Amino acid sequence: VKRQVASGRAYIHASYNNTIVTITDPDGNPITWSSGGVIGYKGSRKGTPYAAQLAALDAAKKAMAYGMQSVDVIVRGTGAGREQAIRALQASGLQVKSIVDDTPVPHNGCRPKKKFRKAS
Amino acid sequence: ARRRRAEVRQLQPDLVYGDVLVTAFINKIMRDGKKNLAARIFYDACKIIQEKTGQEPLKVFKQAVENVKPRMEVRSRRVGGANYQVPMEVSPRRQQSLALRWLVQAANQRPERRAAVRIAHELMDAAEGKGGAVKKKEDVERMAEANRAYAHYRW
Amino acid sequence: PSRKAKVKATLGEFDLRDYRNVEVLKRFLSETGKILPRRRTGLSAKEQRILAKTIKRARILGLLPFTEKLVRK
Amino acid sequence: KEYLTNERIRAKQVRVVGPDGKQLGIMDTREALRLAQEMDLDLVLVGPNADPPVARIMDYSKWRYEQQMAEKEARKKAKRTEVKSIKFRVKIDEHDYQTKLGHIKRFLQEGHKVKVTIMFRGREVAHPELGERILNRVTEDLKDLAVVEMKPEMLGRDMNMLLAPVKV
RNA sequence: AGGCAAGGAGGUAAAAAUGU
RNA sequence: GUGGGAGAGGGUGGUGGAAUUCCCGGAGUAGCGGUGAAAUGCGCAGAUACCGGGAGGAACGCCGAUGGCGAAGGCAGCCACCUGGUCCACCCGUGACGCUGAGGCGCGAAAGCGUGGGGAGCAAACCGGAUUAGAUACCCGGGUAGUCCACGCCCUAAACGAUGCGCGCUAGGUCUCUGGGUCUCCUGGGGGCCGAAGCUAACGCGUUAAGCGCGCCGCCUGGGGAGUACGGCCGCAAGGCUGAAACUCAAAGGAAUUGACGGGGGCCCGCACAAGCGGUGGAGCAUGUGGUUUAAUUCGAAGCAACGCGAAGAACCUUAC
Ligand SMILES: [Mg+2]
Ligand SMILES: [Mg+2]
Ligand SMILES: [Mg+2]
Ligand SMILES: [Mg+2]
Ligand SMILES: [Mg+2]
Ligand SMILES: [Mg+2]
Ligand SMILES: [Mg+2]
Ligand SMILES: [Mg+2]
Ligand SMILES: [Mg+2]
Ligand SMILES: [Mg+2]
Ligand SMILES: [Mg+2]
Ligand SMILES: [Mg+2]
Ligand SMILES: [Mg+2]
Ligand SMILES: [Mg+2]
Ligand SMILES: [Mg+2]
Ligand SMILES: [Mg+2]
Ligand SMILES: [Mg+2]
Ligand SMILES: [Mg+2]
Ligand SMILES: [Mg+2]
Ligand SMILES: [Mg+2]
Ligand SMILES: [Mg+2]
Ligand SMILES: [Mg+2]
Ligand SMILES: [Mg+2]
Ligand SMILES: [Mg+2]
Ligand SMILES: [Mg+2]
Ligand SMILES: [Mg+2]
Ligand SMILES: [Mg+2]
Repeated sequence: VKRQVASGRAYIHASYNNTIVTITDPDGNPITWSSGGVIGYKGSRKGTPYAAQLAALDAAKKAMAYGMQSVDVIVRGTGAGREQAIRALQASGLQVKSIVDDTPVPHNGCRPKKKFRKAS
Repeated sequence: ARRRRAEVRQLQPDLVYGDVLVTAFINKIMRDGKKNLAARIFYDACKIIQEKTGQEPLKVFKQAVENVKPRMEVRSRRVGGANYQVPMEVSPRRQQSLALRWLVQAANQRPERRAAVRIAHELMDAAEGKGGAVKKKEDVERMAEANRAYAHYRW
Repeated sequence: PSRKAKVKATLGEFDLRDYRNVEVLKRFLSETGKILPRRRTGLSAKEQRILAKTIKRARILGLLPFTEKLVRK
Repeated sequence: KEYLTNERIRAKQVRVVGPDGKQLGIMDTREALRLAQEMDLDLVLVGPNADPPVARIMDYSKWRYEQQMAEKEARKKAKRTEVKSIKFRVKIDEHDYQTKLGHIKRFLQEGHKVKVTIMFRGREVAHPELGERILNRVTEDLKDLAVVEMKPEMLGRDMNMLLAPVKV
């Protein structure tokens, strides 16, 4: 059973390990999501730019198979695939209404793991 | 190698057709600096081509070459987790050279007894779109796409 | 090295000790909900400090945003 | 490994298998698809090598997951225990030797097979008399925890034994 | 538009005991 | 004193968002996570990614500075309250009341400890996974004490400006913060940077002197022994302060200089690698060497730069055995 909308939101979560693109309704109910490992790419490639792009494309395709047309790109996390993913989405024929950043930066919140200190 | 761009040799053009590509192919064929022997081989191949798929053998050869010219090849580059096969675009002259090399390899990989014959057959195959050199090219292309991830490691 | 405008001279004469005045304070944030640095606003140090405090107060009351979704990109 | 699912299947007539093992026989592919939809599942071509291809109505993703789990289990049951190596030397003092022995013991306990090479370097002629003696001593020390898998085999600038756990 | 930089990123940087 | 500031000064009472994490609701599915690669790890009992709500701790992004405050240790959301220092202007008051300060009392990061809570993240130890010769380590996945608060103790530190405090003097330029002014320029008080004289082993310091002086305090008297013992004191403990000598070496050490080096940085280069062709390794033989043999298999050559080398001619000679 499908629901259909023609409009919505493309949440791109770009980590350095992987890029995961969830495509979801204009409110934010997950329609179809794609990832690095989703499109076969398991390992380092998972969060490579090309992989991210591929994932984005896949997600777009899936959305299109729900009649989805006009998306709202929301980018979270800086990673290799955030720009590439965006580009892919743009290419897909999916009407990207706005590309909007939403990086979840703590307002000097609680302590990172040792790796993400040193730079403190 | 370090100092300059090191120019391409302007090969003294051919005699039978007047083509530099032809000369290049002859050179590729030739081992042990025996040009006449190889030139003769090439002309035999041409003759064979004329006989068989009854067309202008130079043109056929050119077509074959075109068929095997790659656009993408995987250069080996190390970026941490040992070496990575990294896909990049191939420059025109270089690409041509590569194609020629592949063609020659295919010719001297083929079953039949005599080289000239083999070369002719290889050329024909290339023109068609099938066989050794073309297969090699296809493989290389695949390698480029099956590693397209690493593309961003443009040299 | 960025030579366009400065939010000191851009704005008219105003009170940056006034935090009810917010259409005058949204002048000093980024496209993000971020207090613009000295080289952006072009105020004196003391003045800048005062402005920052005012902005913070506004945010607490809920008149200037604390953080924003960055458009276009 | 993987199959054609619902729309991926282009062959016209297919043999329909159920969620548990419901034999529906050779039906149309379209019909099978419809059935799958009704079930809120998918028909997946489980035997493309069979009489009008054998295709199971299943949750394909679930099946895939199961397969993956099985694979993981297989590779976790492949025994993480391997070879630990402990290069000794000719002139190895007592404390250090004991430390090395302790290490070896620990490895054995963990479950590991132990490459107990003696490094040589200089003269490498009087080597077996002293090196071999040392090896023998080591073996004696580990009489209870280690059965000698091997016997001292000189290749390079060295001689290697392997050791195995006494009881598994 | 290119210039030159200012600043944010993102990729590289990560693997080394044997003598006479 | 009067007037006025600046401030992350200190305490106390509040409170505001981001984030994390968790719970619950939804929608959705095959991975996510992680890395130089991986692997454990969690995931269809539905994770991740997404929105809605709640719970909760903890920290306070941007401003932010090379800034400010404090005697240091230190101190950053914002608000309010209590309160400390401090600076300036006025020269109005007192009239030497000053400076230092052995002891003493007070403060004193972090870790630690004790009792009571709290516990989100993180995270010693610890358990996993890798890496590796090994790995008690870096790298990852978890995870306790701890970190947070309350009260009590501990007192150390690279508690460093490695610069005790005060006051006077002795070029300037400069950026800065923060006052006062008849204010594109003066004058105070901080914080930096470059420099006169001077100093300094040099490095450097240089009106914030490491300069010239003066006052008072601390301390040093070669290195290691050793911040150790022993005593004493303090602490619930860990441990702190105090603090040797026997012995032992001819030094230990500072600053810089020339090199060499670097798994520092830049600029280069070479068949260096790469692009390419051909071989070596594999055969057999030719040769030279190691080794071993032998009466002797003369003697030399040793990574590159020894090994078809001295030998551009060992049957005898050569030949040295
Ligand atoms: Mg007053
Ligand atoms: Mg849920
Ligand atoms: Mg007076
Ligand atoms: Mg009087
Ligand atoms: Mg005292
Ligand atoms: Mg503490
Ligand atoms: Mg953790
Ligand atoms: Mg371990
Ligand atoms: Mg291990
Ligand atoms: Mg850890
Ligand atoms: Mg405690
Ligand atoms: Mg303390
Ligand atoms: Mg310091
Ligand atoms: Mg300090
Ligand atoms: Mg000191
Ligand atoms: Mg004092
Ligand atoms: Mg101060
Ligand atoms: Mg000054
Ligand atoms: Mg001078
Ligand atoms: Mg100076
Ligand atoms: Mg000055
Ligand atoms: Mg001095
Ligand atoms: Mg001590
Ligand atoms: Mg005592
Ligand atoms: Mg020195
Ligand atoms: Mg090469
Ligand atoms: Mg040589």
